Amino acid sequence: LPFQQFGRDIVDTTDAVRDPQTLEILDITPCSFGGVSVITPGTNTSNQVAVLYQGVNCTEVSVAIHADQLTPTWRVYSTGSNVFQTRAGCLIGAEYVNNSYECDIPIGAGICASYQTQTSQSIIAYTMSLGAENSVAYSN
Amino acid sequence: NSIAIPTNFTISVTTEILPVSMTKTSVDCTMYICGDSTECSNLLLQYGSFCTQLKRALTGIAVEQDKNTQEVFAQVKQIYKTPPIKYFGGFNFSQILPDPSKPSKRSPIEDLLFNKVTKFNGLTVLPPLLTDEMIAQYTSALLAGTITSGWTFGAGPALQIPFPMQMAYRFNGIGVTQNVLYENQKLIANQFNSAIGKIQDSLFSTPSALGKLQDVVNHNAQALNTLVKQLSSKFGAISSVLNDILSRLDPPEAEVQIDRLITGRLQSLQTYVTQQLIRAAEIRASANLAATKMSECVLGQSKRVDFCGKGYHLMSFPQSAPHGVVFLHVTYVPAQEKNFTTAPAICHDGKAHFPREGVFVSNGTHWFLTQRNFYEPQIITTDNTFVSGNCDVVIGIVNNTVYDPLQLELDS
Amino acid sequence: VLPPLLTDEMIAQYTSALLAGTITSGWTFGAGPALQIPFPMQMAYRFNGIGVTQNVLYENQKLIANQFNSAIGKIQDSLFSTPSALGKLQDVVNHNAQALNTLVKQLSSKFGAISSVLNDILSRLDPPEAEVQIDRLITGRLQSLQTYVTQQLIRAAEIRASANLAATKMSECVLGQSKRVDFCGKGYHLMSFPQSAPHG
Amino acid sequence: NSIAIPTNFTISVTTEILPVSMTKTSVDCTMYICGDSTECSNLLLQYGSF
Amino acid sequence: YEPQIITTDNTFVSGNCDVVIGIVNNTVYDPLQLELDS
Ligand SMILES: *[C@@H]1O[C@H](CO)[C@@H](O[C@@H]2O[C@H](CO)[C@@H](O[C@@H]3O[C@H](CO)[C@@H](O)[C@H](O)[C@@H]3O)[C@H](O)[C@H]2NC(C)=O)[C@H](O)[C@H]1NC(C)=O
Ligand SMILES: *[C@@H]1O[C@H](CO)[C@@H](O[C@@H]2O[C@H](CO)[C@@H](O[C@@H]3O[C@H](CO)[C@@H](O)[C@H](O)[C@@H]3O)[C@H](O)[C@H]2NC(C)=O)[C@H](O)[C@H]1NC(C)=O
Ligand SMILES: *[C@@H]1O[C@H](CO)[C@@H](O[C@@H]2O[C@H](CO)[C@@H](O[C@@H]3O[C@H](CO)[C@@H](O)[C@H](O)[C@@H]3O)[C@H](O)[C@H]2NC(C)=O)[C@H](O)[C@H]1NC(C)=O
Ligand SMILES: *[C@@H]1O[C@H](CO)[C@@H](O[C@@H]2O[C@H](CO)[C@@H](O[C@@H]3O[C@H](CO)[C@@H](O)[C@H](O)[C@@H]3O)[C@H](O)[C@H]2NC(C)=O)[C@H](O)[C@H]1NC(C)=O
Ligand SMILES: *[C@@H]1O[C@H](CO)[C@@H](O[C@@H]2O[C@H](CO)[C@@H](O)[C@H](O)[C@H]2NC(C)=O)[C@H](O)[C@H]1NC(C)=O
Ligand SMILES: *[C@@H]1O[C@H](CO)[C@@H](O[C@@H]2O[C@H](CO)[C@@H](O)[C@H](O)[C@H]2NC(C)=O)[C@H](O)[C@H]1NC(C)=O
Ligand SMILES: *[C@@H]1O[C@H](CO)[C@@H](O[C@@H]2O[C@H](CO)[C@@H](O)[C@H](O)[C@H]2NC(C)=O)[C@H](O)[C@H]1NC(C)=O
Ligand SMILES: *[C@@H]1O[C@H](CO)[C@@H](O[C@@H]2O[C@H](CO)[C@@H](O)[C@H](O)[C@H]2NC(C)=O)[C@H](O)[C@H]1NC(C)=O
Ligand SMILES: *[C@@H]1O[C@H](CO)[C@@H](O)[C@H](O)[C@H]1NC(C)=O
Repeated sequence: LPFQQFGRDIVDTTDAVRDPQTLEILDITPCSFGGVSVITPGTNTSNQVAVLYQGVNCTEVSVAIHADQLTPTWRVYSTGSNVFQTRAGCLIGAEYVNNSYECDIPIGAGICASYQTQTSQSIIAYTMSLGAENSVAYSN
Repeated sequence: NSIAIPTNFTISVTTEILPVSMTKTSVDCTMYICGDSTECSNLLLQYGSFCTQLKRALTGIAVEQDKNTQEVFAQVKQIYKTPPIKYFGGFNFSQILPDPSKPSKRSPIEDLLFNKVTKFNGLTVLPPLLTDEMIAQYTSALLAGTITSGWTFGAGPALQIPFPMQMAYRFNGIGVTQNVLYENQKLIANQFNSAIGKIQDSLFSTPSALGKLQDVVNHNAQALNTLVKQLSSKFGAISSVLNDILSRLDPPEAEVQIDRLITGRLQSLQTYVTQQLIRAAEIRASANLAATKMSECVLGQSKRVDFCGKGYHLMSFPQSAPHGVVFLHVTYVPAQEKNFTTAPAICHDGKAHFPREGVFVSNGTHWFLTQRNFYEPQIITTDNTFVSGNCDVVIGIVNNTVYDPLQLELDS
Repeated sequence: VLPPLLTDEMIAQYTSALLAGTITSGWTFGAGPALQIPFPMQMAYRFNGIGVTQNVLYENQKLIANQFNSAIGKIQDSLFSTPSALGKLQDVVNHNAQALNTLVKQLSSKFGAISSVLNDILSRLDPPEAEVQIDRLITGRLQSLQTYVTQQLIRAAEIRASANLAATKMSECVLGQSKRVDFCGKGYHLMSFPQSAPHG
Repeated sequence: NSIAIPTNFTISVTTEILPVSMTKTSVDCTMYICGDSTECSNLLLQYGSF
Repeated sequence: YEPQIITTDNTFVSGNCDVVIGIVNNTVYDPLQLELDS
């Protein structure tokens, strides 16, 4: 309404404002944030680690790396092959393969990581296997 | 001397709904308490490990929820598949087996269950490790296992058995002979199919059927909305927003008001985490019950009364649901009983004859031996009974002729 | 304090119904319709359950009935003589009484305030100071309530687990003949009978 | 080659005691913290949903 | 697996052959009859 100047959500956070000069209504989206998880094979095996940015798109992470915007000051080199989008978040330190295996170090949403020898060892990501297939020879 | 014995039976399928897991959350203690405030963070540092303890408690809960899901559903060593020919002795399992035409590959009942059950300041929600599709695959494997291999599925390799013979075993396991099933196989299959259709309609029609899972979703949504809502409180401060405190007050007064807001916000987080730990314990207990039910009701035939539904347990089928599991328990219910006159033993030539497997009954003129859970009179013979003692010690012994087959042959 | 929804008489009525079904039907009532059976035959099948033939019961029916009646009399004397037998239920009552006594005593605490009584704070201090002392007392009392509720939630979880065990035992040992070792007493299970008790 | 077999038996009756329910309580948060005090209740309102 | 001869001691009889959907034709060996005819 011409009267109202800003808006709030059901939990009383601010989600819209009226520009004081143009009277245009703008939505306010919180700036991207999330947890950071580090997948480590163990320091008695390898010093390579993978980093999961939880709850974000790999596009916003790439943009946040291009501009000096992302708060953590360390960077994981991106090779293209080591950037994989999961439902949990963006994993930028492991290669994704189409070979399923038993879950080792879980990531989430069906995706697990493990340290394996390359087709020379590296961290890989895969969709976890649930079990072997066995069609039962049922008959009358 | 009066005993009631069923002359008919009902195949009943009941629904048991159990929570297995709950929403996994994570909290950025600094962003929540001191969001985008350097001064607040510097005062927050004086509370030590408080954040670490809260983060650790929630991490432990998050891990526990995936453990609970794995324990309930990841009970199969192999992923079993049904045959392409869906003819299980005349029993129709189309409402419980995955429907290949649906991208989610859920059964009609699972699809119904999924359809009925319905970023904040420093708060996140973590996904489960096992996706809905993976849970559906475990449920499908469990159904294929039980349907095609019965009880052999859960205690070694799966061994195929014709479904009517699996049912014959299950009937024998409750004191009903195999011929009852085979003679009434069409009736039993029709009652099963009817019961499944009734369940589908019952769950569709009753909006409260899944309340046990909806309550978990609603309670966690309320906990998160309450925790966020607390950020607007003042706890005695001049304002709930830290930038107003720094703008209006001199540094040491701002520090006093900030400590006041910090205390209120950290108390809100401790309350949230404590409630989550209590709920996590409740969910774990539920998940442990669901895993026990899975092992004893689906991978076997439990003899525990009312554990796997009302009536004598025959079999059960899992179905997945959001944050939980739904079990369809198939039981045998006695019906249409008649009252017969009985006796503990038959007196023949001075010997006391007792049933080997059954109860002696009379229709008012003749004595027969019947199985206790289904009226089916048999001739009382020396093969069906055993002798112990004379016609004196047993109280209420009745005089009747016991037939001996060999003695009739001696006449031949 | 709120009363229970079911009265002691209603609980007694449920216990009586369960007992009448067990005595006159056996487990046929737990599984569906109640089918009458002579009690000695119900026992004969319970003997087959443990793995003893029917003729043992019938030849020793008088001995078995006498031992049963004696054992029940011994239970009545045991409960009468030993006051600690029911301590598990008394302890629940005692802990909740303690929790409420603790909760009310905390109202007298100052928590560092000038006085524990709000009316004294309001009568002795000008509002800008009274609000500080009152807020201190609010924090103390609110923390006391949070502590009470947390302890009640933990106790509630313990009671729920106990109630679930009691329901399982009634379903498996009253409405049936359990084969679980030591689930329902030492020895081979024959039968069980419920009795109502306060809060249990 | 030695087995012991019972020749007699005892029918024994034992007891098991289990809690089922506990005393139900209810607390008026405002009267407990701020009983019959308007100033306290008004301050209590600033703590939110507790 | 421990195959045994199908006999009248190892089985029981209920109903005729026209009810069971999967019933097959196979000789059941009676012990007493074999001695009596011999
Ligand atoms: C044992 O109980 C079952 C279930 O009650 C009995 O089967 C039922 O028998 C009745 C009468 O024959 C059936 O009713 C008929 O159904 C057809 C359906 O098209 C209808 O057109 C007829 O007018 C009549 O209503 C009933 O459907 C049937 N139920 C099932 C599940 O098959 C059975 O006969 C009983 N046996 C004994 C020995 O008591
Ligand atoms: C196993 O059971 C399912 C039902 O649980 C059977 O499928 C059902 O078959 C009937 C008759 O073929 C269908 O009824 C018809 O549906 C169409 C839908 O357009 C309607 O136009 C017709 O007037 C009639 O109502 C029913 O919808 C169908 N339901 C489902 C879910 O498929 C199935 O045939 C059974 N299989 C065996 C082998 O018995
Ligand atoms: C208790 O059960 C017995 C056994 O079923 C009942 O006796 C039997 O009754 C049937 C008729 O309902 C008799 O069948 C008929 O036998 C004559 C013989 O000539 C035959 O011509 C008929 O075509 C028919 O097959 C059967 O023989 C008879 N059995 C015996 C041993 O007498 C008895 O009536 C029942 N009593 C009560 C109170 O229910
Ligand atoms: C198995 O054990 C039971 C006891 O657990 C034996 O029954 C008991 O036998 C004794 C001696 O025969 C009875 O004692 C007598 O009782 C009468 C009561 O009037 C008394 O006048 C006698 O002077 C003597 O004290 C005892 O009461 C009896 N118990 C019961 C419950 O009947 C049974 O004989 C044993 N059987 C075997 C085969 O060992
Ligand atoms: C006062 O506010 C009005 C809008 O509420 C301003 O009007 C617009 O100013 C921009 C300046 O680039 C123009 O492009 C728009 O066309 C103006 N609006 C209209 C309807 O013409 C106005 O300029 C503001 N004045 C001051 C001094 O700030
Ligand atoms: C088991 O037997 C059933 C018949 O009772 C078979 O199903 C029939 O299959 C034929 C084709 O060969 C169809 O024309 C019939 O309509 C089917 N009947 C029913 C009731 O579905 C079934 O295929 C047999 N199973 C196997 C593995 O051979
Ligand atoms: C069962 O049959 C026996 C004999 O076959 C009956 O025994 C008789 O019992 C009475 C009881 O007073 C005696 O007076 C007779 O002398 C007994 N006769 C014989 C031959 O022993 C027995 O009573 C019968 N039981 C029933 C219930 O009828
Ligand atoms: C089992 O044996 C019976 C005979 O004892 C068979 O029944 C006969 O089957 C033939 C088949 O052409 C018919 O012409 C006869 O009329 C039937 N007689 C009777 C009395 O039913 C039966 O088919 C055999 N079953 C199998 C599976 O071989
Ligand atoms: C990531 O962003 C791109 C932007 O085009 C979008 O198409 C894609 O679906 C997004 N992925 C996720 C997982 O949000």
